[PDB]
Amino acid sequence: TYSRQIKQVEDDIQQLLKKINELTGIKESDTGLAPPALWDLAADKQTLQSEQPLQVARCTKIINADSEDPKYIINVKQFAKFVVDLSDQVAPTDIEEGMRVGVDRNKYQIHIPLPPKIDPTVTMMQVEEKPDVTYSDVGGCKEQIEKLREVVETPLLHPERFVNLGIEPPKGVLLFGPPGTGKTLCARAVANRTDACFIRVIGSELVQKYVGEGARMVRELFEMARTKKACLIFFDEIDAIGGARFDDGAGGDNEVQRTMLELINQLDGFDPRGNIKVLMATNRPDTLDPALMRPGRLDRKIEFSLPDLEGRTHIFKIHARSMSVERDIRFELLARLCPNSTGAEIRSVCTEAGMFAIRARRKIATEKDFLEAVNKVIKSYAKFSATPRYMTYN
Amino acid sequence: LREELQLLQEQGSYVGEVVRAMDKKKVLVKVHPEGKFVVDVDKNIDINDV
Amino acid sequence: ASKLPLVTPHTQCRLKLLKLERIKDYLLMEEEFIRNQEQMKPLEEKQEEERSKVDDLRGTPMSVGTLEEIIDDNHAIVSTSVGSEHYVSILSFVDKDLLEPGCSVLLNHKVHAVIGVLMDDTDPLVTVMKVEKAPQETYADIGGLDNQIQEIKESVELPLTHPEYYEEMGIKPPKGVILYGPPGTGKTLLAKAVANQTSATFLRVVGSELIQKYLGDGPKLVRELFRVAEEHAPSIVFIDEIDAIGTKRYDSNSGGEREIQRTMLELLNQLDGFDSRGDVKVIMATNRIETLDPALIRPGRIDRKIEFPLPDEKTKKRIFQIHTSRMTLADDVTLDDLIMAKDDLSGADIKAICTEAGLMALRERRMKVTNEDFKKSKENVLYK
Ligand SMILES: Nc1ncnc2c1ncn2[C@@H]1O[C@H](COP(=O)(O)OP(=O)(O)OP(=O)(O)O)[C@@H](O)[C@H]1O
Ligand SMILES: Nc1ncnc2c1ncn2[C@@H]1O[C@H](COP(=O)(O)OP(=O)(O)OP(=O)(O)O)[C@@H](O)[C@H]1O
Ligand SMILES: [Mg+2]
Ligand SMILES: [Mg+2]
Repeated sequence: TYSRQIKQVEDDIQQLLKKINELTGIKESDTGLAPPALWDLAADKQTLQSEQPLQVARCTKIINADSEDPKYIINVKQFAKFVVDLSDQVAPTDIEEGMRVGVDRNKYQIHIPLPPKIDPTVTMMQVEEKPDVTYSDVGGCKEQIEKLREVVETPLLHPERFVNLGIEPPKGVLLFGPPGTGKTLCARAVANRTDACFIRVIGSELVQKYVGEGARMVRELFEMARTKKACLIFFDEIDAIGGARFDDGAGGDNEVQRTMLELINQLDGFDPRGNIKVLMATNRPDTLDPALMRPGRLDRKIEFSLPDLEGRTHIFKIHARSMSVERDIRFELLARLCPNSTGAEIRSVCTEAGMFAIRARRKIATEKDFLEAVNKVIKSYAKFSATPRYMTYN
Repeated sequence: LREELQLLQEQGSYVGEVVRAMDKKKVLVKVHPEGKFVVDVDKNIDINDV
Repeated sequence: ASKLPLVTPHTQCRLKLLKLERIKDYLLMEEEFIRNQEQMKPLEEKQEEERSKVDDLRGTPMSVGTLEEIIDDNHAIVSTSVGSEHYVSILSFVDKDLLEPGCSVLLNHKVHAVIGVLMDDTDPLVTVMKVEKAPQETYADIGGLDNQIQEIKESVELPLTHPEYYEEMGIKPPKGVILYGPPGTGKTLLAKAVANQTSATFLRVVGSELIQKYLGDGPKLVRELFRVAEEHAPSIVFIDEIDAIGTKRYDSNSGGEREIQRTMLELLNQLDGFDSRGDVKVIMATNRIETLDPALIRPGRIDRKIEFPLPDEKTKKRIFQIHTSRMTLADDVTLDDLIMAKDDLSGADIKAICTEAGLMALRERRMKVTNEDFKKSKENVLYK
């Protein structure tokens, strides 16, 4: 009954929110400042205390020391180089050569060492964050999961069963098969379960414009890999980062090959990465260079093939568990109808077969809806199918 | 004529380049050789004129 | 001012009375709460006093710097525009949140300390690739197809407008949609109808301009493309004529086909990254569906494959009815003669004959279009 009475008394208090929130001070929307009620404790003290005693302390780079005396040699970004000194607040220990240090503008002396340069495009491919794919969702390839998982996490979760036995566990592993087989999806489960630094690399990101520019990204990558205690490096589509050296006449594709050779040298030869585990993934493994195929770099060579029957039925149980269906259907008939198929194709049959129930007006799909999915996805889209020339990997 | 020997002792004036203006009587100006600066305006200059 | 998200009672019930009158209670309490400050605080004004105090901290020569790292105890290494970089400190009115590596900041002139951050005026390439307004008329302009229209609404529009069906079904929408057929049959036209229809942010890029002249600039362009497409919201990415990356070779490409290949590798990632993709829809179109790599065509990267056939004559006459709608058609003409003139004419051919016949009318300053306009018009369009 109080139709306007709740309206205007609602509205003058919804406006009267703003009518005193202007009296608070939230207004004068900025160009990059902050709210007025926050920093109010750097108001009289740190305004004259983080400013008036506090310096600028320009950062530099050390060339070298010399004996018997401090007498360091500095280097800066563009300007000249100097003979410089410590402060009293620093020990002469951690002023090792090739280091960035903070330096005052007047006496030009050293205040604090700095962390080295990281080239933060390498920092961009640190994953920082984990996907949600469970090893439950990678059904059909259980022994591949186990044979991978014993290489990936068992020394990391238990570095005693390998020590007390007296073996060094293998460090390198690649994954390969036809496309859509569950390789990338299988890697997402590893990034789900693990805990160390998972630094992903997609191989096409390393193609640079300059000469040898990608190799420095490799070097910085393995440096910040060496900074951590244990680390996991992921590789994807490494056919782009190198197939093989073949060169003749006009030198083509050389810039990729120098990057691939730098990857070889960072994997083996003169002091091993130590506690760094790598993981590759490709579509066609035939093109890859045999020195890259050497163990000590690529110890495990997990195959991903098509599921026989039972892996397929298990995949139907995975992609079909979470949808409203007719109860008394069978999946075994469908796995009889899909001899050569991927889990992507099985998933597309499920996600299409729901849409067949969405076609007319129902809520739960049927066996004949599945039959409408099978001939369409398999046999109507069978013109392309993407698989057979990748079975031979050509 | 006498005033100029005093007035010519003043330092020069920079040339700049307005990118675009923003809030509270300020603009964004980048000199060719140097970097972009956030400066204010003088009172005899209008924002829409900028 | 984003006060409360629970808006669900929807009616003249009393969760609204108690709850809207509850924030109303705390706004009577808020108004008379702040009222004692302007009542009995004559010490400082604080609406501009401390604001002018901050503006007296920061100097007028506000230099613009660049971020490259952050150390948490309000000091970091920032780069000047010259290149020489410092280790200045960060103020407390700088609300450390919009600080990413590569961000534009405001420094002191004297000690170069981090005063403020700067809003970015954005890259022009986003405005280059972003479609602004609705292109043209709706699906009623199309005519004749009527099946794949249901397919495209099925994969794109109905997921947007009705996100209830897929949840009562327990299913996700189909991901990838590709279009193919003979040329000039309406592939771009249907995409214009979708760009009319949707509310998502719409992106269009020709497949020819994917290729570059420098090494890796292609895949970098792809990465920043899907960056732009992701960083908005529920969007739609359209690509036309993606066979042209494989058909023609150009001399501007310093790399060979083994750079085009690597571009297709990075794109082949970006359809199916291991990362959480998000609400990005992809619509693709070509006329040479057989040329390209089927690894890009597999389900998972492209789900729905839609062929566009040549028009049957019944549909052709409908297209004549569309493109001769608002023109002053003289009664001399017979459209059924104009149907079977070419056995395999496209939908563009009809519009070409109609527009060129109108040009033949405007040669003679008339208002209606006669039969011989069409008679020499089909000779002008078809035969050369
Ligand atoms: N064993 C499986 N169980 C469940 N789903 C699977 C399985 N194998 C593949 N899939 C489905 O196939 C899709 C493709 O997975 P993934 O990206 O790992 O393919 P891939 O083997 O890496 O080939 P590509 O390199 O072409 O991506 C996934 O979305 C996943 O849903
Ligand atoms: N079924 C149709 N009804 C009405 N007009 C049509 C039809 N098909 C094509 N057209 C006309 O043909 C013109 C070209 O359409 P469009 O470019 O979409 O075809 P296309 O197959 O995308 O061409 P291309 O193969 O060159 O990309 C459009 O402006 C449209 O008006
Ligand atoms: Mg993959
Ligand atoms: Mg077209």
